Amino acid sequence: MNVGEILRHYAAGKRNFQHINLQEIELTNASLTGADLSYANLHHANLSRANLRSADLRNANLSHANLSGANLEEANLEAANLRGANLVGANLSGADLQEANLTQAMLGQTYPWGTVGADLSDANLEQADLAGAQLVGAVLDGANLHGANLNNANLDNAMLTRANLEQADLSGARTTGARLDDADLRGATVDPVLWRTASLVGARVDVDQAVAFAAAHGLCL
Amino acid sequence: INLQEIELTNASLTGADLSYANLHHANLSRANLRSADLRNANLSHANLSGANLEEANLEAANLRGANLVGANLSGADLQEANLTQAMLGQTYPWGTVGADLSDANLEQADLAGAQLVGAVLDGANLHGANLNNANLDNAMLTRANLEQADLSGARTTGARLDDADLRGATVDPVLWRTASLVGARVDVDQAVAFAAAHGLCL
Repeated sequence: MNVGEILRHYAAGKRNFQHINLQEIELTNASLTGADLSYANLHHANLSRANLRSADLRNANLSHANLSGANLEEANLEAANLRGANLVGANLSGADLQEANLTQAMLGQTYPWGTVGADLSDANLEQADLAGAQLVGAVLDGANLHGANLNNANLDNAMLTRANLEQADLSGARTTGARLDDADLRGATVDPVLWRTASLVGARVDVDQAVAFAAAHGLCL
Repeated sequence: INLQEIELTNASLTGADLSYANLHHANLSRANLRSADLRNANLSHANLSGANLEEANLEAANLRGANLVGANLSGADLQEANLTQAMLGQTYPWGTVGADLSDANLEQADLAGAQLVGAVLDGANLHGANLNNANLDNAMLTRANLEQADLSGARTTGARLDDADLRGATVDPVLWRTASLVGARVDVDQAVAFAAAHGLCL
């Protein structure tokens, strides 16, 4: 299936594209809201600025894809493979991404003139794998990363305020200038550097973690 | 013996056994009292500014309101002394001048309301000492034993407590945000308060 047809079928009103092969398709600025594209194959597909609001996308292959600036509001993406995808500036506000793969992925990018972060406000990221992902300046305000894997995640200038990070793995995570005000870090595994860098005014922490915060400032015990 | 109000400026009185004396308001400015037995002596409101007092046994002495600004007390036995309202330090327009209290034994001593601005208590023993509402602005309190001490209401802006030992002491949250504490030894309950002092919820 190619471009001139998948648009023709969307122009007719088809919403059932599940398991349909769509590798490397050119869909820049294409509007495809609501469409069931679950289990489909979008390996390396170009979806820059593609309006994909509330599209079913569970288990879909999206690795090494271009989704920068793409509207992904309320899209269901649980277990979808997004390894190495480009989401710099994309809006995934409130998307379901539980048990989804986001390793090596590009969510943020610092340019000389400023930082552009993808909007993940109140999004769901339970058991998600963002290991080695770059979330520079990414807006995760109010998101949920319960038990999520953030091993070696780049969180410079990220707004993780009001975030649920319980049972998360923030080891090797770069957290300079990261806002974690009123976050839930209970049970998470963070390096000592996080206690000295991320703003934690209001962060819910464990008794074990509070001491680690103190020991991270050179207090002997 | 009584020797109250006497004027011994720049006087050399080293090693003198002046125990149980009555030096109420005695001007002992710059008076060399090195290694002087002064235990249980009444020195309240006396002028001891600039006076050398190295290793002077001053235990149980009453120094309430005395002026020890710039005085040398390097290693004086002041355990269980009374030093309330004392002038141990002063911030002048050109700078702060504080008394040397290096390695001084202040065990169970009472410094309630004493002004220790810029005072050097490097490595001093202050076990169980009372520092209620004590002015510790820019005081050097490094390696100082502060076990079981009470620092409630104390002003600690710019105080250095690096390598100190605060285990057991009762301090206000403001201390955790104002004093340097690199290498300090604290409790589990204290280390949690240090985190609560910076805004973490439990």
